[PDB]
Amino acid sequence: LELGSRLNFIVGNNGSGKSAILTAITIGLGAKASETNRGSSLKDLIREGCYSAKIILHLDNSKYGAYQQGIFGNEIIVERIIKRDGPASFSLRSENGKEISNKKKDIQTVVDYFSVVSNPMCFLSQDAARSFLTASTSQDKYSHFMKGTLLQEITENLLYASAIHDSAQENMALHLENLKSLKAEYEDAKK
Amino acid sequence: GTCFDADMDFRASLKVRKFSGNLSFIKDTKSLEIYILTTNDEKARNVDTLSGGEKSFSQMALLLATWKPMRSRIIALDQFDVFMDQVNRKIGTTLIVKKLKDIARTQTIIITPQDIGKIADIDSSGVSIHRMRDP
Amino acid sequence: LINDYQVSESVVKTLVAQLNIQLDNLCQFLSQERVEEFARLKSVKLLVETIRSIDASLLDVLDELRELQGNEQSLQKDLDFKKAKIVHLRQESDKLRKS
Amino acid sequence: DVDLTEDLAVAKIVKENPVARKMVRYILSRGESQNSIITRNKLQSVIHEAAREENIAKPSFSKMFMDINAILYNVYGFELQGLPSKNNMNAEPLGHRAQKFILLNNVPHSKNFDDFKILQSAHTYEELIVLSTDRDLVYKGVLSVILCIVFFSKNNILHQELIKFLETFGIPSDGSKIAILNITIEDLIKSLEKREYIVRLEEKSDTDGEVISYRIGRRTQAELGLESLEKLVQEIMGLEKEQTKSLHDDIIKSIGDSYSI
Amino acid sequence: SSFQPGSIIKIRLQDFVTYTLTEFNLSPSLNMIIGPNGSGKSTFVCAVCLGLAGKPEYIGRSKKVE
Amino acid sequence: PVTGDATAKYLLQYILSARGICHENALILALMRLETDASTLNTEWSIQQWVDKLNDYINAINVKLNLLGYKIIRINHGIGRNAVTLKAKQNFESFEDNTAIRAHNNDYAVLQSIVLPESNRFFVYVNLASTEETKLATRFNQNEIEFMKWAIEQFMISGETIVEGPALETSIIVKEVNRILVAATGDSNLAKWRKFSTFTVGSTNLFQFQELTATDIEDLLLRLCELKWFYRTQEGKFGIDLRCIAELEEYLTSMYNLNTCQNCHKLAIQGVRCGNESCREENEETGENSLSQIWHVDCFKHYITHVSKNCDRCGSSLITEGVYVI
Amino acid sequence: ELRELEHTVPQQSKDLETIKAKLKEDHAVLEPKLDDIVSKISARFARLFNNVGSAGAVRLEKPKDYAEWKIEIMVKFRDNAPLKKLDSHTQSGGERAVSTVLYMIALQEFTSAPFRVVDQINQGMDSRNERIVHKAMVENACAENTSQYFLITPKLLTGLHYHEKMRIHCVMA
Amino acid sequence: KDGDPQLEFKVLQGYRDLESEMHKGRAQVTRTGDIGVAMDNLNAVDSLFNKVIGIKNNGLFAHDARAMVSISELAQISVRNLKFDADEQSAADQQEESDGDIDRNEFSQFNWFRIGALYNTISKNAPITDHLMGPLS
Ligand SMILES: [Zn+2]
Repeated sequence: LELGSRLNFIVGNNGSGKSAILTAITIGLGAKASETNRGSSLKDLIREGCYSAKIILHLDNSKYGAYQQGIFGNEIIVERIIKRDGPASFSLRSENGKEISNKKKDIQTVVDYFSVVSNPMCFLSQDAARSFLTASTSQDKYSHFMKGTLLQEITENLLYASAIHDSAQENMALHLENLKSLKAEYEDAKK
Repeated sequence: GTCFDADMDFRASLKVRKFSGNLSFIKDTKSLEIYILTTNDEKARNVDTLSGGEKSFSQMALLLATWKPMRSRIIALDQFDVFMDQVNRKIGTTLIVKKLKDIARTQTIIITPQDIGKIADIDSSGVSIHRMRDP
Repeated sequence: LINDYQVSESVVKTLVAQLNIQLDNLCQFLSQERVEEFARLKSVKLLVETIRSIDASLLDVLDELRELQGNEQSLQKDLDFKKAKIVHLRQESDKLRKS
Repeated sequence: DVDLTEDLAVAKIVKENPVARKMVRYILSRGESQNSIITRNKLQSVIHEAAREENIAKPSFSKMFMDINAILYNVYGFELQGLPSKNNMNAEPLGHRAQKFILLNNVPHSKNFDDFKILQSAHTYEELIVLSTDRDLVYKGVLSVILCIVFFSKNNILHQELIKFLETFGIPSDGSKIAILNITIEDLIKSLEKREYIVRLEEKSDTDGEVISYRIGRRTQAELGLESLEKLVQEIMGLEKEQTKSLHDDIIKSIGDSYSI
Repeated sequence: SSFQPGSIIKIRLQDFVTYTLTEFNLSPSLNMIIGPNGSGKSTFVCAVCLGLAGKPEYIGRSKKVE
Repeated sequence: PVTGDATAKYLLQYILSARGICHENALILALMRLETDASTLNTEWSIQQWVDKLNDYINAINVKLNLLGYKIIRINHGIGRNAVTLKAKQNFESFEDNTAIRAHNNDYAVLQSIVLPESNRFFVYVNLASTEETKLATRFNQNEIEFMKWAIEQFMISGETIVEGPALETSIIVKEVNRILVAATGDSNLAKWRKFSTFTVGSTNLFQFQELTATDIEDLLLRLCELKWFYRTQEGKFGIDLRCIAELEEYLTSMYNLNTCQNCHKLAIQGVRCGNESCREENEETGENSLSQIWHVDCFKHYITHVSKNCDRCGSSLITEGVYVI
Repeated sequence: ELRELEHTVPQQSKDLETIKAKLKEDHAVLEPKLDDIVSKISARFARLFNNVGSAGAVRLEKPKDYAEWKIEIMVKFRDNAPLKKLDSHTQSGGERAVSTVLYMIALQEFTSAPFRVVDQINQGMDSRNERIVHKAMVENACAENTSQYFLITPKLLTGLHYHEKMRIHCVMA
Repeated sequence: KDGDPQLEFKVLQGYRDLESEMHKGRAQVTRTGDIGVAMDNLNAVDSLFNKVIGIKNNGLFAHDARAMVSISELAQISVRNLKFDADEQSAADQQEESDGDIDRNEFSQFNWFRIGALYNTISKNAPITDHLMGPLS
């Protein structure tokens, strides 16, 4: 695939798996079984009948916002060999192919340097896109938007912490009753 | 600020295409009514009063409006052409070539069946189309 | 026109209902897109609406069942609060008697 | 030669009784598929059926039961025990006088062997999954957990308290089919009831309706060896001989009147 | 009835989309109707639905009956 | 002895956790396990000596077993000592790796140090009787039996019909066939026949029985698999378990005129028969469809190592006139 | 306050028991009705599944409250792996479409609906599943009390085992 | 402190390591019941959030709340363990936990492995077996 500074406007006709191309690009960031459309075995992630699912991503840092240009090379070669068995091999090369890293955690570091899938608004599946654009009425539009704004998840963790604070209050009550009993014995032993 | 800027960007995109309105974001009912006053319409009626292609474009504009204030420098989109219109696809490509051309920060993984990236006006600076070898 | 007698659509809707026919209901009439929606419909809701396509008396029965469940939860929390209140009041009244 | 001669005479009595063989056949079939206790009535019933088919007059029931017990000891080192009646629980080996009957495994440990079994099953589970043996193993495991619960509950814990403790260990009280077992815990409970592992107590308090607690059922109780229980707990926490008698008495406390001792 | 309930008979369409006139002598037994569109088979379904108190939006090809 | 008696007890107990069927070598490991529990171990014995006393105990056992209408037989697994021991040392590797956490004793070191001599033998305590309590297995209802018997019949049919085509090298059976062929002849590129047969197919027809819901079906299958009555191929096919075999071995032998091995004269449902149809032709003196002569895999190996490479029923070029048997 | 509580408690308990009795009667009504519903629906649809020569079941789920109850599908063809649930996650759409076909067949089996119409749903389906749909129509002709059947297809395939009660059509457009 | 990607991601990283260390103190408390872990994790997360003050990415708030919930449970459990020097409730988890070797709240593999093994090793019920000859008819 040919890309660069310009975005990933994949012009993929029928038979190329345009949605499948999107899923492969997403799996370039470590999708799971329910977000890969390939199941337990990774053979179909590779070409059907192939083994070496090569994700090669030369990432040049000769522009604004360079990540370790003198360390990770001006270019960065993300090499994800997704295979039929075992964990997929990784190699984060420099411009000259010098493998600076061999894991996607440094990819995570680079992305956090760039913010460049977790948010539904970030990445939308075929089912998710269909629900957003056709199966979304005002209530469903609201749910889709709040999830994309994470506002749904925001309030989720909000009231989750609220619930654990209620738990904390219950602990306050019980442990304070225990403290009252202990201090009552304390004062009685004083007198 | 997100709701405000989302309504503003929705109105701006509709004006670029032609339109204006408000978002009834009823938290209690968890319902986002979208009452948009359009030239194609009469009053600030809901987007459900618009055409299917018009409703799809309105949803796309609202989604980009949602993207606008979010701290996301990466977005994706696929499998939308099946339940949309080619006019909407072309207008979206124009919106990308007029907005994402200067958005050198957000990585947009947008997937289209046709080679509309180079057929239509979506290539520009910042982030835009790049060659995908058709099968 | 029923037997070539001009009427509105309501009488024909009554006829369709009385003919055991539903050109709207997916259980009797749906499209491929409606088929896939069916393939994504809420199992709870989809089953319920199929039942409605068979029986809705039991549907309202279930609805009242859930409503009574909610009433039960409300009244149950009320009973718990009443029990705790009774016990606390008994203890406090003992204290008042002592005073 | 004690075993040889004894088994020889056993074989002789067999010449007087193939009935015992068929009996244990049914015994072990019923158990293996069911893990079951059997009633005195059922015993004598099948006995009379056999006596008719054998066309031989019925000998002593006590005779028969003792004979087969000895059989399956010399062949199996086990004891057939009958149970005292449930009426004796809420209001010399009786044998022929006892009512409910099962088989008991009469050997001590062979420590290294049980641990090596632990090891084999460790290979098993680690390979297993992100079953009927293992299915029942989980079934019994939850059982044992609950047993411990009741023991810290001094042979008395209500329904809902138990329910909470189940949630305490991540058990879905939602009513879903049990993971791996595809059933409801309620059905498990009804099993322990029929498998006499538990006691369900329902009392009509006029304020709160029927309140239900539970106690240890005599299947477990006869099952539950004291030292077995104790060293079991030691192995739960990987304990040395130091806290032996101290936790022994702590367990005595946890028991109380748990057993009709 | 002698036939199964709701047995359809020949349906006459007139001045419909392109069909100035046509009549289909239908079948009470079975209908393995195979063939793509081009004259409005989906439009034929819309005609059948709308002519029997059915909203055309069940499929959504054309809405206004007139 | 009482020591030996209780030994044999514990053996059978394992057998119950073995649910009635136990490996030769696994039994050996249990022996060493027991001798560590008994602390009576005398290091000076070759594995053979342990085997000796094992079998002495075995005989005492089966003496009483025969008293009981139940009995343990020792057989050799048809996939053969080598393939058996390959899969078993794949787990003896998982075993010694797991025991290194427990290898705090020289006994455990000796255990991991004793590389298991290759052996495919198992011992099985099996019914010898058919009477009321017998049918009173109480395992489950009647349909489950009848249908399972039907599936067994299906597998019998599958075994009888020879399928021609390339050998499934995915089957390790073929791999070891070729390995033996190379070991004996040294012909690294010897031509393989395309004639083969097996029973394992029919899982598709498990789902072709229509008298019960699919759920119950699957679940019963899971029982069996746990109960190791049938077995799952990684291709999804199912055969019937070796011990389960010995049971039905004798019954089916009666029911279907089942020819045994030629050297050990035991029925084997896997091995090598003659691909010459004249060897599988009916022996016209009997009028019975005479399935082609087939040895146990070890029996075939010994025969070819010592007797011939030609059939005896037909004499054919067993190098080319063979059939793989799965 | 205690007087108020003790006055309300008998009334509240009475209402709770009225509830409980109503719930019990509702169970005793629906649960057997739903039992027949699901049982015979699944029987018909799965017998058709086997007529296809394919693995597929539809299970009813009844958690503690009726609001939690539902219906699911669990199918299998790939013998290499055991059966699992059939949903809209990863399976082929044609399998789900055929499942819906059997769904409407069982609906005819149960509902008063005396005839069948299939409106070109087979769009995008492969050869195998469309042949399966055709054979489903055949079995519709193979059932008793021959009603009116309609199925709209764009094309037709070979190897169509036919019978007498059926009537093959051809939509021209 | 309003929008530095480095600050946000380092907060993420410190919090993830904090999660790992809190899982360690999870087992520590399960065996013992220490409150210092809870309080110190509270202080750590609060300090990091103080650094996040002015930074406004949702995920940080979500994960911080996760930390909050975990720490609150830590403190409550430690207090319960502090009040007196139950034990089975401690033990069964420990039994479950010690049957939790894993690499280092659903139901684990060797959880049930150990439990069933224990019962077998100890059951006074003798094991049982079955067969098919006779059901084979
Ligand atoms: Zn021959």
